[PDB]
Amino acid sequence: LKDVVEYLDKVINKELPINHTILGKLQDVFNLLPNLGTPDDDEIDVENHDRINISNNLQKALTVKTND
Amino acid sequence: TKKKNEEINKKSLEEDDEFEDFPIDTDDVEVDDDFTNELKAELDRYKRENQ
Amino acid sequence: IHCLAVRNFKEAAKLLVDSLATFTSIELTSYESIATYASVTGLFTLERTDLKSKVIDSPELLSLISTTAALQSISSLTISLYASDYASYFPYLLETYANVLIPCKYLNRHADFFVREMRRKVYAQLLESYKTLSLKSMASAFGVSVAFLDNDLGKFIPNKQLNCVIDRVNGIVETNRPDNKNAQYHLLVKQGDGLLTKLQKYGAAVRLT
Repeated sequence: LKDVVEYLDKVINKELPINHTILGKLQDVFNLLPNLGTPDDDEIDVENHDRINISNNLQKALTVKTND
Repeated sequence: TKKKNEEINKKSLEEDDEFEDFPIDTDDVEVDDDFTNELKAELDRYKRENQ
Repeated sequence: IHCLAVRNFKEAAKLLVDSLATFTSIELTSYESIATYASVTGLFTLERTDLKSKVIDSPELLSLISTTAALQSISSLTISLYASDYASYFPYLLETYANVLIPCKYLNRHADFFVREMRRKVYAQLLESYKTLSLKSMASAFGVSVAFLDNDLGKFIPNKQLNCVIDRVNGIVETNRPDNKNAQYHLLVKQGDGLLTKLQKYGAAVRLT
């Protein structure tokens, strides 16, 4: 990421050519960047509860085996 | 015989056993609600019907 | 008989419905008694469909008609519960108390819990199908005054089977709806809590050795 960043400085300061292809590609990165307060975000939270839930049942289940 | 020392030591800290001291010195409540319901049903009914 | 005799009905229903298929009177209370008793237990234990079928679509009970007054009352009750006719539910509830519960040696002791338990099941049932109802509506259907309903509802609510509140000033009855993933969550932790305690008790014991 750092390499991209110092490269952009050189374009508008050190007269490395304006290679339209590079810039063109960067637009997709900003458009398809994640967002919060989407009902997707709410969706992630439902999944997060599921996975922690199963983690606890399995944690207790090992406690039983070792105690035997 | 080992545990026994401890059992006697606890009792003594209590003093005797209170357990037996008390008798020497001296929704389960819910009424059947059927009886009250009978009265309720009948009073409402009389009015309802002849209204 | 051993089960009926005590409070627990879960076990009785299962043996006594079966005795409908095959009964032997030998040193055992006559079949007619068994018909009546099977029906009482029936109501208390099975859920909608299953229970209904067991206590109605039974060929035996239909063939036997209503030959004595006691078997009549209980069957009348069964009809009204199932048919969701809630006007006649309450008259039928009172009849079963006088003529079924008390002649019975077994349910003499258990009269108190039984009859009360029925008022709760029936109310739950009406509420299940309704987001909201009015007090005036609900009251009318049963045949009690509006005041009476409120009092008797305030018994059922903290005990919790109805799953409901009454927004009194407005006169509407709201039914809390946590039936979902939230429900399943709450239940599951409590069951987990029960396993957690046992592990400690046992752990601590062995650990001393």
